[PDB]
This record gives sequence, structure tokens and C-alpha cells, in this order.
Amino acid sequence: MIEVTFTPYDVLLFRESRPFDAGSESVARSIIPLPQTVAGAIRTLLKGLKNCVGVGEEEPEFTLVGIAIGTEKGRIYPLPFNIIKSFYKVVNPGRFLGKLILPPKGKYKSGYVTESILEKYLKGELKEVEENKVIRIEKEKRIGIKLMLYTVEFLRIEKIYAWIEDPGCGIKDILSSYEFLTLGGESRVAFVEVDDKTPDIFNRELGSTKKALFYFSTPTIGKVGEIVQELEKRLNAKIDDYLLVSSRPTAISGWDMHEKKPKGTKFAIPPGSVLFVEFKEEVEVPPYIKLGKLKKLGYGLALGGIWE
Amino acid sequence: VKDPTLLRIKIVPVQPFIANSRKQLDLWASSHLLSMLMYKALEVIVDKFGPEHVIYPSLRDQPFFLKFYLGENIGDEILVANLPNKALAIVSGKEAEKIEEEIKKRIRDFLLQLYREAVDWAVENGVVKVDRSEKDSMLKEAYLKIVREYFTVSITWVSLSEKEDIYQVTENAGLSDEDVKKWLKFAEKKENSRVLERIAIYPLLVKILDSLGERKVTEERFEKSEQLKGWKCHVCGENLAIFGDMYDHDNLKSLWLDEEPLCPMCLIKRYYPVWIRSKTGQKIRFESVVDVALLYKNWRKIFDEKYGKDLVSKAREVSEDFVKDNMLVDSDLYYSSTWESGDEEKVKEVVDFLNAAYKEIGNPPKYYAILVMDGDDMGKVISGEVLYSTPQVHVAISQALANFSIREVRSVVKDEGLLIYAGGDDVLAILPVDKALEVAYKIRKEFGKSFELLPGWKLSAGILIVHYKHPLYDALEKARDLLNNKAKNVPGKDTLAIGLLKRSGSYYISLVGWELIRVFYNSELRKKLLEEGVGKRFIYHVLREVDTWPKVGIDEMLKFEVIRHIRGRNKEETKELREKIYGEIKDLLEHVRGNNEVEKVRGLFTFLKIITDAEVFP
Ligand SMILES: Nc1ncnc2c1ncn2[C@@H]1O[C@H](COP(=O)(O)OP(=O)(O)OP(=O)(O)O)[C@@H](O)[C@H]1O
Ligand SMILES: Nc1ncnc2c1ncn2[C@@H]1O[C@H](COP(=O)(O)OP(=O)(O)OP(=O)(O)O)[C@@H](O)[C@H]1O
Ligand SMILES: [Mg+2]
Ligand SMILES: [Mg+2]
Ligand SMILES: [Zn+2]
Repeated sequence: MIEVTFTPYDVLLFRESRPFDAGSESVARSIIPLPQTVAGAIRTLLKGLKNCVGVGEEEPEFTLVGIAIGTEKGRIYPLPFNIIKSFYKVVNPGRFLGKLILPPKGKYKSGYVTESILEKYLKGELKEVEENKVIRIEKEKRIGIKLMLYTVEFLRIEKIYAWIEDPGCGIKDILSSYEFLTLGGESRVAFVEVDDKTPDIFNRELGSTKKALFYFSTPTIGKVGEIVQELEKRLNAKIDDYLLVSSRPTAISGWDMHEKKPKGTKFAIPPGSVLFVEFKEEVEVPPYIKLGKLKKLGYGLALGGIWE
Repeated sequence: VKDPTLLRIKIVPVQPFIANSRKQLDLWASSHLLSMLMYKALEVIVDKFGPEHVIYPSLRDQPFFLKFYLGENIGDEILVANLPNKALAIVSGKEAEKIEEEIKKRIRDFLLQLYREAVDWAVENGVVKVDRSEKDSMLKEAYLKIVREYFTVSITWVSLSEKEDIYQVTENAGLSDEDVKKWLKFAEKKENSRVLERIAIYPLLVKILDSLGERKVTEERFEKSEQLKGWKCHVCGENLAIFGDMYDHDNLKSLWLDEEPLCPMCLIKRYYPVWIRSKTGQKIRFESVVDVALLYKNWRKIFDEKYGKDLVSKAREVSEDFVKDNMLVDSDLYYSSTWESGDEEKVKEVVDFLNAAYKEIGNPPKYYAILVMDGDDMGKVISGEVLYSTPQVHVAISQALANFSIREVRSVVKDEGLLIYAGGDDVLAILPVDKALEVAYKIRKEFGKSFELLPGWKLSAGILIVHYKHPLYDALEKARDLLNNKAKNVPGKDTLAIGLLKRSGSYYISLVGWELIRVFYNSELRKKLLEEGVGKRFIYHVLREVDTWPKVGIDEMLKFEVIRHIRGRNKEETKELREKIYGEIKDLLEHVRGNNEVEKVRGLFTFLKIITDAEVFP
């Protein structure tokens, strides 16, 4: 599994022919050239890579295991939906009428958490999180022009991590030959770094238990019952009960490049949701597992956890 | 009721559906339709057991109930959405499962019914310029499926008569504390036993049923199916637009009025207003946010009384499409700028005419306010009060809430703006900026009278002021955010979060206690700012003095600044005025939220910066 690290930058298209320089002078703008720089678009590599991206096919040959964002503090993740605000408290499943339920203890207040904290959470060692440990990401404001003015907002991010499973497309070699790549459908370019190793978060060892949990780190497409079904068959274990702690479905669209049309809308369990499972017999919880539809496009990344 | 069973109804989604709106009319339609769905669900329970068996909301005086069940002749009050998306009722155990399936069906059929009626209405009115056969494709499964699956009506129930070890039931449900174990003790006292009937711990049962109910709602709302590929709705951009799978973007747009393709849900939304009109002969007084904005200082009335006639004349002149019923089609034609971008020389008359009017009457209000109010800690405060007698006190609480929402909230809003929703302790209203503060204050005050220095029943609120051109979706998001993340985030809640979002993108937020509104309104400071740009620099200088702690201290800095900017007509007046303004600033500081004096001064002066903005309060 390779780890690709993107460092995004917005592109400013400047002209050598401008009216008033007093403007850019007051802002102290400096335009320094970047010699020997290798740029390129993902709309061009997708350069021989045609042999791994089906023409008119929805998914590629390789699998995008998942994507995570990072700030100056490193990689961060949506605060697990069962962590309620008061200090933030971790609330585990209770029971009633033989059914797993989430005891009422307050409203969930969204935010992010560092991999460090999520790691303690997945091991069931986290009881609460000091509010200064919970991250809030500032929204970036841009004026969008499609190619009518638009309002474009997105999270203030420093890094984007992509985990890729390459069956033999030579992706590591292609990417390694580039320093910069312009993203898809945006005037953004990014620096590219490629590491030939799999991340710690995926090599964890949770041991074996009957009370397991699965944190959805990327949107996971599928009806609850189906996901719980896929989980049983994948782990060859029976699930006597489960509880999905989530908010509401998020609409996933996508562009069908073959049809020159938008893809059919799909609904997904949003990142941050936690699936609490109670197996019949002990299971050795995997560090991570892919569930639902469009796995190869990055959806369905679930991180294994434990609860008591 | 044979075997008493507590039943809970939950309908989602709410805010996401309301936010998917382009005009005020859509906004009102989403909210009203939501209340309509709950009503359809409750009538299923009333038919079998009557209203007295519906604990919450209180049907007794619900307009919807009086007009659609007991068939009365209620008026425009029917326009308000008074039913929340959640309800609790006592029914018969053997009937519960039927009732569940029965509620899902009446809601499903009602929506399909509105959809087909909407398709007919749409084609017969130019909404969608389509073929004769193509009209039948609008009713195919793909579109029907979207209507059938958009809303989730979830029902869960529990027997009130079954016996259980009280301690173990609450412990296992993760509800056991000291305060709860203590209550459970007094319970085991009354009935010399610890194994009681579920209704014995009713207060804790409501909380547990809520959790059991929430488990089910998330399980059902995710049982959705995929949609056909194609261009999406222009209003929500989420669901496939009708004919979105048959045409390219350009040809799809040409088939729709205003070139805005709609999806099944947003079509129902556009039709809902006429449906209600045909059903009750009623329609909202203000249809656009612009209509609510022009209520500022009676500009709309004034202008209409001294320029209303001519404008329509010169309008009709430029074109006959801008006029109708001797009045403009859209209220935005009241803005010069609308003509310049939305027979040239024939238009130059309109522009010059309007600009001229603005000279004598003043520029037209372009900002309006969105008010959202919501009870603080209602869940705990209610169960606390309730802590077979309990259910009765719960009904009493609910009736007190329905009474407040139906009669009292309605009374302070009158026709000063548009009251869209009022479901008990919660409110959604669109108001002109010069009424927002007072309206919110009165609603908070009335709420306090209906439920009585350290009050137990409180309301927090968000008031967002925006330009009439601001996307409604974003405005609702920001109003909710002011309520949930700003006001409700203040320890002790009971706060009003005021946000001013200028067209330029600048965003000013002030967190205040309710009394700031009273104290400010009656202040000499308020009168002096209105007759001054002295106010602007005074506010600029104070704020600059509190980007950090001022060396000389807050009091000394405030006295100094007051002296530098406040003056009367003679030493006599100016001295008393400086002493009065200084003391009012200190009284106001008492009501601004903040972790310290620097933060309080900043919040107060940010608030002042907001209500003295000439663009918003011309
Ligand atoms: N018909 C309505 N019109 C306007 N506001 C409503 C209406 N119904 C309910 N509300 C308000 O919306 C609030 C719920 O908003 P929300 O979107 O969070 O729904 P929810 O029931 O919490 O479902 P979800 O699980 O999706 O959050 C209710 O508590 C009430 O304050
Ligand atoms: N009269 C009532 N009887 C029983 N339940 C009620 C009654 N009125 C409202 N409720 C329920 O209480 C819920 C409170 O929801 P909300 O999201 O406002 O939480 P809250 O307990 O009010 O806390 P806060 O608003 O401070 O976050 C309402 O959404 C509704 O589900
Ligand atoms: Mg909610
Ligand atoms: Mg509340
Ligand atoms: Zn739509």
C-alpha cells in the first residue's frame, strides 16, 4: 500500500499587463519564478495509466483505500459521533428491550480530532477529551467561476493523504516522477510525495473480543443492514446485535465521464459515524476494513475499534 | 385504551429540507408541509383514540386540528406551522404495529398525491413546457421513488404496563446516577417493591423510548435506494431533476420556467402554496424576503402612497410583463439596480424616477432578519418537572407550550413580519431589521411569564441580518449556527446571538443577554448615536482600545473615550451626558457575554457597530 501526500495550493493566474500596480504594491505581492518544476494534471495521467482506468468504467483498476486530511498538527478525523459535549464525553451503548441504544447525555457538537486521540478512542482507552483537544477547522472563502459567480467554501487544510492499493499500474513510479499535479475540476495544484509504506493506523492490533466497533473515516455507501451483512461474511462471524451512531445520509454524486452527465445520487453513512457490533463469538477486530459501494473510489474506509 | 403503550413519532429530515429553498415561499412551504406530515400521522392516532391520548404536541387548540378535523372556519392563523416533527401518545398495545404501518402509508400516499397534483399543475401552468406523452414520464417509478423515500416517518413503542426491576432498567439504559437512583428510591418507597410497571418510572421511560426511537430512525433513514444518473435539481442540487435523465443541461433548462429544473420534492414545494390556497383560501402576506425588508420604517407603505401609482405606470410602459393587478410582479422592481441588470430609454425613466423618490423618502431597505428561537435544556427541564399522575402533568406542560406558540408568539409578531414556524418553545421568523430585536425580546419575555433572577425556563436565539440577494440556504445555515454554536454554547445559555452578514462578506457577531435590548432601547446612548460620524469613530476607537487589555484599565479607557466623543450644546448638558453615557455603557456590559471585561466591551461595541450601520438601518 502506498501513501501519497498532497500539499495543495490555490492557483493565481496573473497577467503581465495590468492597469494599477499600486494595488499589488500595497499588498507587497512578490512573484518569484520556480525553475526546473515538473507540473501536470490528473486529467492527463488518467500517460499510460489508461491501462488501469477503464474507458466508460465507474471504478479504476487500482483501489483508493481512502483519504484523510491534515493540518499543522498532522492527520485529523471527524470527532466520533458518540462523543457528546458538556468537556467532551465518550458515551458507549446501553441496553433496553434487548436492543443496543445510545443513552441520552447531550447533543453532539462537531469537530475534528488528531490521529493520536482517535487511536486512544479505538482502543477503548478514551473516557473524555478536553475541549482544547477538539479541533475546529476554519472555512476558506473563494469566489467560484464555472468553466455566473459562485460562493466556494472548503476546509482550511494543509495536507491531503491518499492511501492506494496498486495491483500493477506502476502508480508509485508515475507519481514519483512529478513534483506538482493540478487537481480535478479546480484551479488548485499540489505538491506530490509518495511513500512505499502502509500507515500505523492500519497495522494496529486490537486483539479479540465480542464487543467491536467500526469508525467510518470516509463516507460509506450502503443501507445499514447490508453493511452489517457484509461485515458478518467478511469476518465470518455472526452479529447478534448492532447500533449505528450517525447523523443523516450524505448525498454522493460524481461525474460520469462517459455519459457526459452527473452520476445517479447515492446516499452514504457520513465520516465520524460509529457502528457498534456485538458478535456471538469472539472475533479478532481488523485494524481497518472496506465496506459498501465504490470501494475503489475511496469510500467505505472503516477503522477497527473496541468497546466495553 | 386496553393495554396502555407509550408511542413515539419522529419525522426527518427537517432543517436540510427547509434550507433547500430559493425563495421565502419555498421556506414557508417546507416548514408548513412538515407540520402537515405530522398532522397526517397524528390523525391516525386520533381516529383510534382521540386527541386526549396525544401527550405532545397538544392538539386541543391546534389550528390544523380545528380546521381539518373538527372542521371549523379558522383564518390565516392556519398559515403558521405549529406542529413539531416529534410526538408522543398513549395507544393500545395490540394496535401499535398497525398504527406504525398505517402512519407510514398515509404520509406516503399524501406525498404521492401532492406530487401528481403538482405534475398536473406544473404542466397546466408553464412551469414545465413539455410534450403530451412526456407528461406521463413525469410519473414513472424513478420520480415516484424519490417522493416515497425522501422523508422518514419512524415509530417506536414500549408497554406502560409490563413490570421490570426499576434499578436494572435504568442502569442498563445508561441512565443511572445518584439523582436518578434517589428518585428510583422514592419510587420503590411508594410501591413497596422495586419491580414496578414501566409507567412507574415514566419520566425516565420517555428518555429511554427517545433512545430506542433514535436507534430506529437512523436505521430507517439509511434504507434508501440509488437514483438515476442525470442533471440535478437547481434548487437543492441533490435529487435528480424531472427530465434530468433525458436531456443535456441546456435543453433541460429550456423546458422549465425561469430555466430552473426541479426535482420531485422541490416541485411539490412550488405547488404547496397553491394547494394550501385552494384548501383554505389563505396565503402568506409576505411572499419574498424583499417584501419583509421593505417593512423597515414603513418604507413600502410610504413609497406606495406617494409613488405607487406612477411606478406601476412607468413599469407597464417599459413592459407589460412587469405589471399585473395594478402592482409589480416582483417586489425587487422597487430597487433601481434591478432594472439596470435584470426599451432602454423607457427604462431610464423608471431608474431616474426611483432614484428621485429615494431623495425625498430615503433609500429602500435591502437587509432583512432571520429569527430562530429555541428553548434551552427543554429535555431536562421537562422531565425534571414530571419528576399514573406523571403523564397528566406532562400533558399540562405540553398544553402550556402549544398555547404559547399558537396564541402568544402569534400576538407579538402580528403583521410586523412573517412567522413561519412556532411549535412550542421553538420559533422561525422573517422580520424587518427594525423589529427583530423587540420581537425576539417580547417572545422571550412572554415565555418567561407562561413558565416561572435565576429563571428555570429559558430561550436562546439567533438573529441573522442579511442582504435580500443572499442565498437562503446559506442564511438558514448561519442562523442555525448562531443559535446552536454561539448562543447555546454560552454557559447557562439563555442567550441571543446577533449576526450581521454584509453583502461584501464581512460578518459581525455579538453575544448578548436579553436585557441588553431593554437597557439599550431606553438609553441616552441610543439617542445620541442616532443623531451623529461621531458614533462611528467612537465605536472604532473603543474597539481599537480593546484588541488587548488597555494599560490604564477598562473604566479609565471608557471614561477617556466618552470624553473624547460625547458633547452637548453647553458645559452643563455635556457633563451630564458624559456621565449618563458612561453609566449606561457599564449597565450594558452587565448583559454582554464574554470571559472577561475586554471581551464584554468588544461584544457591546460590536453590537453597537451592527445597529448603527447605515446600509442596514438607513
Ligand atoms: N415543521 C418545522 N418547521 C420549522 N422548524 C421545525 C419544524 N419541525 C421541527 N422544527 C425545528 O427543527 C428542529 C429539528 O431540526 P433537525 O433538522 O435537527 O431535525 P431532527 O429531528 O433533529 O432530525 P435529525 O436527526 O436529522 O437532526 C426541531 O427541534 C424544531 O426546533
Ligand atoms: N412538550 C414536550 N414534551 C415532551 N418532549 C418535548 C416537548 N417539547 C419538546 N420536546 C422534545 O424536546 C426536544 C428538545 O430538543 P433540543 O434539540 O432543543 O434539545 P434541548 O433539550 O431543548 O437542549 P438545547 O436546546 O439547549 O440544546 C424537542 O426537540 C422535542 O424532541
Ligand atoms: Mg438534530
Ligand atoms: Mg431546545
Ligand atoms: Zn430539489
